[PDB]
Amino acid sequence: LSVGAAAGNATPIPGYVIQSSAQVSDDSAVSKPGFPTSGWYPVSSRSTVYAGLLQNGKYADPFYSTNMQNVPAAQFSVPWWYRTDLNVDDTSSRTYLDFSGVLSKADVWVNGTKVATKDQVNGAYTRHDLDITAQVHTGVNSVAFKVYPNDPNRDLSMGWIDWAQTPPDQNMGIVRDVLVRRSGAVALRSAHVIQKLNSALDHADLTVKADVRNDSANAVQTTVAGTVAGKPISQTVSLAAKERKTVTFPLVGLDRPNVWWPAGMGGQHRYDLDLTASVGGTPSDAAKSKFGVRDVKATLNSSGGRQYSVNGKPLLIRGGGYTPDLFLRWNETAAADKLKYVLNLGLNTVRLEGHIEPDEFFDIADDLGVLTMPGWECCDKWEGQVNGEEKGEPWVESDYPIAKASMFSEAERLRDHPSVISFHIGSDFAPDRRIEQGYLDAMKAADFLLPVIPAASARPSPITGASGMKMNGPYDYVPPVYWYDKSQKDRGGAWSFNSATSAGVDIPTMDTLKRMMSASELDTMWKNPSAKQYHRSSSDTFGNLKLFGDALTKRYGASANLNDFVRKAQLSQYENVRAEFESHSRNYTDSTNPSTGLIYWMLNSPWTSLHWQLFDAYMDQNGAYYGAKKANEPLHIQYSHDNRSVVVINQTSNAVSGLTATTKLYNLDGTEKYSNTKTGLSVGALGAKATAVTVPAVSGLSTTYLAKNVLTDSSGKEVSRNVYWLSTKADTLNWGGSDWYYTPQSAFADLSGLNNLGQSAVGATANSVAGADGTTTTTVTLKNTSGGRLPAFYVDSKVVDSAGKPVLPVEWNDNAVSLWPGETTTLTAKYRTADLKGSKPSVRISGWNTGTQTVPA
Ligand SMILES: N[C@@H]1[C@@H](O)[C@H](O[C@@H]2O[C@H](CO)[C@@H](O)[C@H](O)[C@H]2N)[C@@H](CO)O[C@H]1O
Repeated sequence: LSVGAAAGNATPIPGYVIQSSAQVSDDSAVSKPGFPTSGWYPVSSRSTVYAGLLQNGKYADPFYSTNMQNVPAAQFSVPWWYRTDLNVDDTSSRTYLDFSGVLSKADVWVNGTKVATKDQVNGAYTRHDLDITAQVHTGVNSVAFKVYPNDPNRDLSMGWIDWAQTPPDQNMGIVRDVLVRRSGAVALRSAHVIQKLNSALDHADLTVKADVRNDSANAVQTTVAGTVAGKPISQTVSLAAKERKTVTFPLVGLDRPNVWWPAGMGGQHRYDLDLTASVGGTPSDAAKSKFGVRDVKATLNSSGGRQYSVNGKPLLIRGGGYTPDLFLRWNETAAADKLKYVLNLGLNTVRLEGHIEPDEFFDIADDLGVLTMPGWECCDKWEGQVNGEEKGEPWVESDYPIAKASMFSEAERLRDHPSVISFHIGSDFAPDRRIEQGYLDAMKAADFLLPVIPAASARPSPITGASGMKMNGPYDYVPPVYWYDKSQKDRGGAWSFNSATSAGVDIPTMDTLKRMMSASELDTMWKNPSAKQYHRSSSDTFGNLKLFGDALTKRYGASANLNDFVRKAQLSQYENVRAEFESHSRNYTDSTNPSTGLIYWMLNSPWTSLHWQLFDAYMDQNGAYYGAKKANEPLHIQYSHDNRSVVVINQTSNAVSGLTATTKLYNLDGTEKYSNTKTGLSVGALGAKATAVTVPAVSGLSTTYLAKNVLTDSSGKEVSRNVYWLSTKADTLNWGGSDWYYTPQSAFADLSGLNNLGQSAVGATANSVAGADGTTTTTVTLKNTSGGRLPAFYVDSKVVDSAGKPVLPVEWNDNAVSLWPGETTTLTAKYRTADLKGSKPSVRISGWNTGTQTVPA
């Protein structure tokens, strides 16, 4: 690792060699050039200690079975050393280390000199700008961090609450870049752009602000100059030695701006800011950044619910809680792939309960137009001052400055990313008056002007007041019809802002299960859902799958084997997830106590998991994935579980007309028991609704029966198809036996008729085209080819290689389809050609009642 004396440079350290402090008797030696590093582990940038060890193949894959449990934890109760060499070609310019992402705290050493202590460098989110000119010399230099162990209850850091299992190193390390910075007498820092757009959206007057710091021994004059959005800006100011000033540039108008819009509402353009700070007529430093022209409000409506709007357009928030990799392994591509999945799912937002991702994540979200909901996390140090019996230690005087500094640093990162619609200063508990003032003050200081939400629960903060959100559960199984209830003010019904709720277990696809659990573990899974699974939660509330398994047995029938359990798990996850979203969609436009947002719990998992996920750790797509995708289609037909209303949802930003909504009922022997065609439907923009018909109570329906919704646009084209499997027996709730994380059932619906649905057939043809942009698009055509009256039900197509393994990540236009005899559908799958790994592409088609076939592609 080198540096160029050219003033402006901000090169990240590309790697380190790491080792336990157990191996080091003389702290000061580690940073002296030529210190012997034999037996040290080389790790890439942004590594936890444990991620660093795995990179070196020192332990088995923790995604598989109980591998993570065989890792001795004790070795991570002492500090570890992160160490690298640093070539300096010319110490003409000053040298800085600028960084964050240290868990939990660190000593910083340069060339035998301790330049900062763990007291000065403390907290994952705190930024640090260390002037190390005094210690740097020409040639080979050395920098070493003594990173201290991490405890999320004690440290203003990251913890994993109850999502998965505790990583053995408890995430200790450096999980962001350490930047080596070079500049002259004057350092440029904190350059940003306050932007205020008018309500006609055709003018913005922009305010550029940036700090300059004179780290030389004498007074200087410095000119700060460059462009913002195609406009010259320039300011000259004076500076004493060691002095820092905030330069505020004069206002700049931008007549007709390229407004930034969420996915599906317009472009995702960003403008540039580009400043050079100069001394004696020479660049001393320089900073390039981006920003979006976009307004965002989150106001409380008349029923007391939080309501987002972007560029004056109100939106129902539809998304899921986002989590990074359990050992915080970063990969830019993987981050874009995940955000791209949000758009495949048709969601508009992700929430980050702490674990706030590096800058690139937000760059991508900005470009994709995916909205982000960052904030602090519950259930550990962050709320330890205000959460009573909940895990997390009470604050001491020294916690407050770190807390505030953390807020300032994150606000400083987030402020100019248009995808950000708010920061959450609380999650389960809102902070007290002291801590909230610190948080609000840090925001003002950074010019963070985005909505501030006191909590994701219902608890209000002293100063910002009501949240307009709720966290009543559930997080484990409830019947689909639960989601439709507005009568229980203490429950997770579709009203207000559901900031974190799901129905628990989300069994991943077979291809995934086999990679994550041994045959014996999988055997136990279906036979005894009541037993602990290492790949659910470390929490006792969610250590097992009892609640899911009783429900799955009683509703769909007892399980014969693994395949039976799994295919039943997928229909239940498809059924539940769909209902959860479709209910919130419908109740959006309700006059009184409407639904304002829904954050599914969760969008993804930190590792290979059995719950709280839409996509799994390998990017694979199951029942719950398909269920949300269906529920969130842009032009969509649904059916209400509470009252049989056939509703139509238009998520797009244009009103739409000439819509025909064909709705049919069938028994399990294929006999049509009802039919409706509503023609000339007109549904307005951005999640407006129209009823097509309320299905009447029909007699002679089989115990288990189907519903077939079809929606076509005025040019023909089938735009939405939605198939329900229902029961003349109803799911009912024993509301009185409710606990915080679910509501128990008194009655169960009977969908076991599905066990006996007669065989059908499909009916498949596929071919592929590889683009010059290194993607492949595979086109499959499905047909119900049988001569009966039975549908080809829950047909699932997967791009696979010759090994029959799924090509991932992948994005379908539609999947898990149901076709009545003679009907046809054409599907599109897009994926990177390289993920095929030289193999020829194939498609694996599997139905509930059509068996499995794979056709070439
Ligand atoms: N200890 C619970 C707390 O976990 C819960 O809030 C959410 O719970 C999810 C499931 O436990 C969890 O994954 C998420 O991180 C939490 N924000 C609250 C409120 O429902 O109650 C506490 O008793």
